Amino acid sequence: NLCPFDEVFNATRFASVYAWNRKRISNCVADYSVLYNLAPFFTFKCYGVSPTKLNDLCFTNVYADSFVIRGDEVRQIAPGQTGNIADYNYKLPDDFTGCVIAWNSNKLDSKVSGNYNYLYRLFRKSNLKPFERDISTEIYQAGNKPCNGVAGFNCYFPLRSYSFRPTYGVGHQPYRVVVLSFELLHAPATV
Amino acid sequence: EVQLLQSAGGLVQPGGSLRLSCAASGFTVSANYMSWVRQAPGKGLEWVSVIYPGGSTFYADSVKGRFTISKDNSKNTLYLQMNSLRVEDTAVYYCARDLSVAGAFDIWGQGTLVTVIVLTQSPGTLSLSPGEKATLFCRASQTFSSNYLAWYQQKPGQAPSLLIYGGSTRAAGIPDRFSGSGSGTDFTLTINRLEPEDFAIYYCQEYGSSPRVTFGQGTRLE
Ligand SMILES: *[C@@H]1O[C@H](CO)[C@@H](O)[C@H](O)[C@H]1NC(C)=O
Repeated sequence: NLCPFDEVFNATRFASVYAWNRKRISNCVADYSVLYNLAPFFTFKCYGVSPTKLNDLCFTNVYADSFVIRGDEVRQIAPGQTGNIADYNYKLPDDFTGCVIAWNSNKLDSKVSGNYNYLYRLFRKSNLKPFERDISTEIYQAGNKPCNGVAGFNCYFPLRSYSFRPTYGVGHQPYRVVVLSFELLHAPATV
Repeated sequence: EVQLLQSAGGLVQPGGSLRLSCAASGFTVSANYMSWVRQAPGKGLEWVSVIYPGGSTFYADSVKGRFTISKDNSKNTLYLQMNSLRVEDTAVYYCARDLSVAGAFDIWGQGTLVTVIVLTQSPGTLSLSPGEKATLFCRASQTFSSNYLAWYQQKPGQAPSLLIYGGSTRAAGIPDRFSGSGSGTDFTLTINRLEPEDFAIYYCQEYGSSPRVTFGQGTRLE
């Protein structure tokens, strides 16, 4: 049975950084050579295992995650390193098996007025435990005063969107990114 | 009425270590970002270090290492550890807080001097009698966003502050003289009327393009 991973890759809508889409694969077969070869996605560099050996590896289940980030953020998305988005929004637990896909679909991503549907989160009390999201609209107070849960000078609203446009410098236009993880369970591996 | 106090100095001849106590009121170091910017004597001021809430910290690209910024929530005092230095390190050191979207380097202390995308300001240095409209233009290279622009006021003997944070909406204490509007890569800084405190040096500013923040050399307006 062919897997819908190609469907997930070829998807009109990706969710923003603060809430990333997640898909799972069951009782199915996925030809990875379609990702291995040339794709409309330019970059295939990733760390999990040796990519060629993937065929003979027995694996239980597959996790699919996609989002839209910036070009420089694509550099920092890699695990084992600290960034403002990675420490606060999306953290990769080190030693994970599976790997990353990167590219720039600027043609669809860019919008004449600015595609502001994409959002990020830059205000939090502490760091983020890997593989965990906090989609909270709660008003954030940092200084001494609690603000009474209302907009104020010291406290701030943590959520705010990007600024896009059809023509822009390279590395700053939005980049659509999908990542996957591989693991083993005691159950019969349905791959 | 958030305020800031710190003190250091001396060291005409080399001293390996030096620690200045940035002590704050109205906010905590663990609350938000903390930043440092040093201004060389009669030269451009550049970014050196910012700590991120939760522990993470980045240092200046020009000189990796040899510094150590530590965040103390116990004292509410920020310290910046030195190992040892050489010449050209000397400059007035400012500790400041930033949020980079609705305010860029909003509140600064008073600072003191230790001792041992590019923005180019096309108009240059202008001297002019009071009562005439003036303009300033900031030139870039990577055609970045209007929302990432900031502009600053500096007066001799006064620690520099901000006037507009996003380049479109003026910050607290709006002047009906300055204005912010930009097209393409060049963002216009036009001035209506000249005041004695208005005759001063100004720096174009860019934030958020990278964790490191770049400044311009500055131009003299009077
Ligand atoms: C999406 O693009 C990939 C890349 O070539 C292609 O293999 C696939 O057939 C396309 N459609 C779907 C539904 O995945």
